[PDB]
Amino acid sequence: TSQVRQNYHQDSEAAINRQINLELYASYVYLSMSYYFDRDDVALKNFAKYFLHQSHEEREHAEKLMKLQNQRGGRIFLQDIKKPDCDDWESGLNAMECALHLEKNVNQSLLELHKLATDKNDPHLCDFIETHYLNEQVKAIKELGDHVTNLRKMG
Amino acid sequence: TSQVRQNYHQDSEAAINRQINLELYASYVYLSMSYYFDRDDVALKNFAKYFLHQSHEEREHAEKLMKLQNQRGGRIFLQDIKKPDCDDWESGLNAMECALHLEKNVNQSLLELHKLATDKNDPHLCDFIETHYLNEQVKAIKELGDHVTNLRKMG
Amino acid sequence: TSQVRQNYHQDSEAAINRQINLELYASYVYLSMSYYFDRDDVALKNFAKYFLHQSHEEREHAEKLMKLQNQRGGRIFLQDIKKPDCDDWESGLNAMECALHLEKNVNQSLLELHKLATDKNDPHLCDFIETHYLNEQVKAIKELGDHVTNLRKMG
Amino acid sequence: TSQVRQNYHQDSEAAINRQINLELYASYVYLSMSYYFDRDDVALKNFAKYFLHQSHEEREHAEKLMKLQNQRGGRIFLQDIKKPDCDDWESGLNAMECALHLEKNVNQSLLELHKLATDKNDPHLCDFIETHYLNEQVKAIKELGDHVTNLRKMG
Amino acid sequence: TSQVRQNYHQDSEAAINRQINLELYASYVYLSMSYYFDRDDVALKNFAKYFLHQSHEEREHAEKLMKLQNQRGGRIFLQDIKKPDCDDWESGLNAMECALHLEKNVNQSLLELHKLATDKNDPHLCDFIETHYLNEQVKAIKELGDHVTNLRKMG
Amino acid sequence: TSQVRQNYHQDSEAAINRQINLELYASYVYLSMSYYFDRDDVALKNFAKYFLHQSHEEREHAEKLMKLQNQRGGRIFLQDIKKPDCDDWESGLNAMECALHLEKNVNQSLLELHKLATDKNDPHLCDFIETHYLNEQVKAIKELGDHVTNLRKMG
Repeated sequence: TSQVRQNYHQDSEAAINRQINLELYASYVYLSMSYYFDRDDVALKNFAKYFLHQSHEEREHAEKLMKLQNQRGGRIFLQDIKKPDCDDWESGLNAMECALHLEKNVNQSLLELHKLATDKNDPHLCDFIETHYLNEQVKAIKELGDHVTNLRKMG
Repeated sequence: TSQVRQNYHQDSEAAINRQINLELYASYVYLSMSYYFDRDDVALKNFAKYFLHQSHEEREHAEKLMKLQNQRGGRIFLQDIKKPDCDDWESGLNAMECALHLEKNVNQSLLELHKLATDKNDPHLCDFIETHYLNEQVKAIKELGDHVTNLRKMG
Repeated sequence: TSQVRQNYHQDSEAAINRQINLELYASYVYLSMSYYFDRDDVALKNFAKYFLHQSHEEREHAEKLMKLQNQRGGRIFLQDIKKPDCDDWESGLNAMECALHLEKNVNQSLLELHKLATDKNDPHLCDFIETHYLNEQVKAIKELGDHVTNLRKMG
Repeated sequence: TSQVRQNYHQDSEAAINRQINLELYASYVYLSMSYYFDRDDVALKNFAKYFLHQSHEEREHAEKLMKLQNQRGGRIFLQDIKKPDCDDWESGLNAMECALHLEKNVNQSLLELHKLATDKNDPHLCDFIETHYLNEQVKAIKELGDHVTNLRKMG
Repeated sequence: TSQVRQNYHQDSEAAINRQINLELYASYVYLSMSYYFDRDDVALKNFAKYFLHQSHEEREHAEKLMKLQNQRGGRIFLQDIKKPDCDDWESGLNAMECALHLEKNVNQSLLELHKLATDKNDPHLCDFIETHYLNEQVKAIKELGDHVTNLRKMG
Repeated sequence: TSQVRQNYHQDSEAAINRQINLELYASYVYLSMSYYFDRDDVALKNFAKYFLHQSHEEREHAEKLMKLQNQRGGRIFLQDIKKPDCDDWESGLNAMECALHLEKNVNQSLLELHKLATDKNDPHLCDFIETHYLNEQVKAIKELGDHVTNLRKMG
């Protein structure tokens, strides 16, 4: 048992490891999109530059959950990172609409992690999710949702 | 159903609309006070300048709840704004003491809105009230409460 | 009777109160439009930013008529502010065309207020409307009228 | 009853006074350590300068709970501050390891105060502990814990 | 016996420890006054800011006697710090008049400590009290004495 | 067939995809080391900061081979990224010595890719490996090799 470990439960530890894998899988899906629009027969460089910055910010989210794991006295266990589902995309609208399906699966998983910390009476872990994760998932879904609107009215 | 709507309940939506009406009613009560002290037979211009800034800050609170309504996928419904209860005030003490009765009705209504979000398991809506609304209602009541003290000493 | 009251008629006083209510109703119609274009399925942020500045300038017009009421020795009487007529708008053209119908009702009401001050021989009240209100209603109608033209060409 | 007192319970008031005494006892334990390493036969001035800054920061924590007591309408009751348990320390490792035992007793007591505010439905008092106290009890224990590691490696 | 200890008597050592306790008791009496005037029904913030700076300067006096104890080869022994005598004060005059009774008990105790060092032929300890302590007790009593005068002529 | 594709062979294409997977596997091994030295019972923060910068530079190597794939008219195919072999490390010497075993497997694989481009007569692909990859693998192995020497002298 670690010397810094206090009010920290084995079930909350295992669920922080599943969230680290899910942020590393999303950083590697935005990387596959950024080099689709970089091709010669696609050639949209405003989308290629947009998803490359989304890939660098999803890695900073994972490193922030790894720093918390050590800071509370837990042990990190890393797993494989699966390849994305889709090799090539139809258009720039089909990519924004699947990037929206992804952010809603990441937000959904942060909500059961908050319901787990509340049931185990872990005040520090609840305030870390609210202060950091939950507020940008609402700003990101709102920003992707109104790109999907503008790209449908251009056909 | 909106494309950005997730973990958002119809009862929490209707209660954000009642709080928007209550912030717009308070911005219009502080406006009626600012032009009472601007009269010729009252002529207190430190109170006229004080309540005019309180009227501009109460609308920024309402516009912040309107931006949240759209950001979570809800629909805003606006109602009438009633006229205040009092046309003219006795003195500068009677105005500070009714401005204190008002801030305690606004704070009371934010507390049942927090108890509603907690019962519906809405982590994002709880942290938005705590981070923004509840801390400024405690600082405002404490500041109005010790003006009422200094104005009683002066008769 | 006030000590500053001179050449000021009871009928001109009551008509300045009806113009204050009509400027506060228009500031709250431009506020309802600004948060229509802020939705997820509308998502036009050049119109959302345009009507939010029109809402802040319509309240400075009302505060300027409240300062005149006190400065001439009259008493302000505030009424209810009714909800707008339309909850949601068809498009960005239908909003510019109703914002034009509104500015022509505000301009029409300033013309009966000028004909009243002229019949009561009130030189100061006539020059206050000409110098402030009437010149900005002609520039605003001319600017809204040629947005309606450009938005019809684009279909 | 105070004029600013709202949604504030007698049991939550008494527990804020016990936390003020516990922060003032810890500021006076770090003061006794800072002048142990300042002796002639000890003479470690990097430890003397380290614990003197920890003593000044523990008093700012107590003054922040005294300002909250007045701001919510409660009354402060001060008690005696006991002398520390240990007059002199064996080495610099024995002092870091007892300073770690202390921070875990301060953190443990903040967790029972959060469970009390949650049972009494006091949203403002919960967010004040999370935003201020709970996050640097975790940063402080993590920083003291890895000094204890480096000082064991050096014998 | 310390290696730096010279011309230093056991009776002069014990009396420097009683003066350290008396400076720490006075720093904690000025802290209780600073949060009396911070209440809602008292609300004098020029007195609250005045006694908070007097509390920070009384601790610097105690840390200066702790540095001297080590520098001459003596050993510090810390005791309990008793709670003040008075929980709440009548007015701002009753607080200035008790703060004057306190400074005259601190000054009286420095005079018996100077008579002890002179009887034991300790030149360094006499010049440390004269250069530091005795001149500031005469300036402080003179400054508190003429606040008590101005607050009586205001009733 | 792409419109930009010239003097580019299907065997050289498949071997650039295997090198992209091998750079992404190495960026994720240096990430697992950086959070080993960040633990509470390890607590070496000069090694934690060293391997975190090695993880960011291995990702820039992979993005540079992805940009070349598109620029020559090839198609990127991404695979899974395996978990590293070792969960925790014995010491700081055992980590430097395995980081050296890794750089020699990356350098070995770049040499078979240069022998393939030379056999297929692809001048552009040979000069891209020499100018970018091969010179940094010799500087990195030389720098890791003389850390392993200094860490053995210290036991």
